[PDB]
Amino acid sequence: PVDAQRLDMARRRADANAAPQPGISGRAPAFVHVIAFDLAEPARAEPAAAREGAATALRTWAEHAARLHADGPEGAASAGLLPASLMVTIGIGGSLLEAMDAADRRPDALADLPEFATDDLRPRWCGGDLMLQVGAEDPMVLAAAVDELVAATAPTTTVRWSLRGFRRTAAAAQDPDATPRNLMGQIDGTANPAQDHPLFTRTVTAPPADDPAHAWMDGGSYLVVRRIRMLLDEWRRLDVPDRERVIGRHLDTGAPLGGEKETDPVVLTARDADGRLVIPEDAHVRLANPENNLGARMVRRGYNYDEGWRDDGVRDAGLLFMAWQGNPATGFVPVQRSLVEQGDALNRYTRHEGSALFAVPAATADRYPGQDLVEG
Amino acid sequence: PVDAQRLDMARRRADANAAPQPGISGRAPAFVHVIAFDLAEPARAEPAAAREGAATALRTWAEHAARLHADGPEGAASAGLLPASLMVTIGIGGSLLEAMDAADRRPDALADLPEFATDDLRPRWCGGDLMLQVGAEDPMVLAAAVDELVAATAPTTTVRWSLRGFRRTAAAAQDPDATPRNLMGQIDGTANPAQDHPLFTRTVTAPPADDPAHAWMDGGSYLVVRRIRMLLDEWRRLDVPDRERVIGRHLDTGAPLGGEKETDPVVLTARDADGRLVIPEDAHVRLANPENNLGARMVRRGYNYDEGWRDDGVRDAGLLFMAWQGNPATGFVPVQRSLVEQGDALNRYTRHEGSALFAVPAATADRYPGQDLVE
Ligand code: HEM
Ligand code: HEM
Repeated sequence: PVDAQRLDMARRRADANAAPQPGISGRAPAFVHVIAFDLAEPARAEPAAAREGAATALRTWAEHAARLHADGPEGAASAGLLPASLMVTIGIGGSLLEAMDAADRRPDALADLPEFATDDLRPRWCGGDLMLQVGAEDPMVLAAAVDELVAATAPTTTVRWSLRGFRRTAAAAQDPDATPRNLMGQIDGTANPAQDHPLFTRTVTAPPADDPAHAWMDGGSYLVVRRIRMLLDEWRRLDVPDRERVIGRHLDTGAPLGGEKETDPVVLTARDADGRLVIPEDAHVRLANPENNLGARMVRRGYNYDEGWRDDGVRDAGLLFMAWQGNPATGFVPVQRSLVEQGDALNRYTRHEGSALFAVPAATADRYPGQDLVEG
Repeated sequence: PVDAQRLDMARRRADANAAPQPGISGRAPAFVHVIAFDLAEPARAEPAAAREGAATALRTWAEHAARLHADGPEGAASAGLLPASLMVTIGIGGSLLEAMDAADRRPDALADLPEFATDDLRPRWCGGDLMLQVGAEDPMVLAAAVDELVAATAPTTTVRWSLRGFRRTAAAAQDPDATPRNLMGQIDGTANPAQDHPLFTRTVTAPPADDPAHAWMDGGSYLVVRRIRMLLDEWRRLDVPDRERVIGRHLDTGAPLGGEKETDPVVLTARDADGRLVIPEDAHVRLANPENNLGARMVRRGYNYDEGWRDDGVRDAGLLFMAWQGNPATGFVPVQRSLVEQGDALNRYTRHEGSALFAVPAATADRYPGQDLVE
């Protein structure tokens, strides 16, 4: 009975009608490949050519996504494989609008992210004119889809940066409904709004614009990507109770400190007999709580990444962090401000090395994502 | 019915007693992480310290391997996961013996690989004193096991290079028993000797040494690893028939050209009505055939890798090639010489960018791999 649950993600097709696009709601597949692209020159250097280039890329990816969602990848590489929940998300960067001389079409929510004091960003791992998020429950299905999509729009597009990520597969999960863990061992995702709830929808969806020139993003979502390296050598030096105090939750059960189940509320007022706070003043979940951030909320849909070791022998692995929200100004941005400015204990164990913001529009029946922008 | 088949690799434990070590025979898990290590510099520049460091690393990995095989990874990262066929292989490079001032313990089979004319090797991605091959049907189980093993022997060891690879998962396979494909779309593994038969064992197993100094490798196997980049952009320009001519087999069925089924024997004498060879004179499978190589053969147990795009724009993806044999001189080496010297049609679509040779000793009772050598 759990056996069908364990096979379900590999067996089924994704819901291609998921809003605003696939890759946000629903069960997340075990594998992801996030790819940021720039428009190639000299098309990018002339606004009319850039608009034409954007149209070409966005339409082409939308056409292939339709076929991939319905039939899977074309190649022999994916022959004999099940659909594996293959899903394609298409996004647009603020710099695309700049290249098209279309700053008047740029919603306030697409403003560049602030610099933060803890940033350790590599410029070539940041930003991008365009984005594909490709996901699947199988890495061969995924690689075939990725190669197809990237080759389809060459040479009008060029890859700027990309990163592959994973979670545990449903097939190897004792409970395929359990929330996934990250490479620090932590259950990661608990506080996300439930998939049922209207709260999920309110959290990820952009409210209608007051300016009609910005309305192409009505019903869309914004994605903030952060490539966050984990300092696992330093992390391993900590005993379990200290690791738990960095976050504010138990490692084994995922329960808040002071609680007993993963789903128990995080009680931030709880004190010991001697007056000490049970969850420390610098605990991650204390500083990230919506109540500490003017009500700010997001859906975190991240993946683990493992890129081995760098030339100095330091581990290059971490969290491919992905936050979805209707407006970064009331989602990622204030929360990240709190983590940085209020001294999140997790700061000392992490390094943000890549970053991007993308607008992910909703497209009607017979249109491609961004068609309202490019043809408007 | 096939449902249980699809779940089996994720559900089961690996056979910890597989010979000479796990990771060579048996069903291969969907994920691999190959890690090459060097002794750290305190340990390495003095033979007495190097011998101590080698014993420490090999014993520790063996102890952890036993626990991993039995109960899975310790860490919370793999909590709530099934065993996923987790398996650990431990290997030794010739350079370890040099560091230990034990060069005369190196069997002939551990001699450095030749340079080949097509080599495009980056030094940072070649060699190593020591090797771990860690495999599992799940990437989270794999990553937890890897983090445990690498941490266990730090700082006596340091990572020199590593590469992660994948195959299709059993869970997503229409037929979990079908042979896996590579990123060029080709069925890959067909001509490997069958596992339940004498030829497989003769092919992978080092025969007993003439001299006690080399007996530590009796019954072991040798791994040749090659990181082979595929020129996939160039490959895509070819139509299907021309792709098939590069290899000598059909893409859809995996049959030899001229045949109907994957398992049909290759007919290297066949010609068409024009007098044209059915399998091209430079087809990969023609040049790689044991009878073009005085009987040389090997067991190929490779994985696909995907490392995105380099700064120069090139797609960094391909085949993590892994050949197992009792002696590289009667396996990988003479075959590679043929592919290079006779102009394999596949050469122009591939670049060998990393390479290593490791000795993988036979496991015994309550000893660790290499204990015969280090003690
Ligand atoms: C490698 C870096 C990070 C790690 C390991 C991490 C880990 C965690 C963990 C274990 C939890 C508790 C379980 C849960 O509710 O999901 C959590 C909660 C949370 N994190 Fe992070 N996180 C990281 C980065 C970030 C960043 C950059 C942000 C936003 C800017 C963020 C925002 C949040 C939020 C909003 C919660 C839920 C708070 C609540 O309402 O209880 N996290 N994180
Ligand atoms: C990216 C590089 C390579 C690719 C894509 C590739 C692919 C293939 C394919 C598709 C086959 C036919 C199916 C099979 O029998 O497995 C094959 C056969 C074979 N390959 Fe390769 N190969 C590569 C590199 C090598 C290298 C470097 C060697 C040895 C030095 C090698 C040795 C062999 C052998 C011995 C066979 C079986 C020949 C026979 O007895 O029929 N391959 N390879």
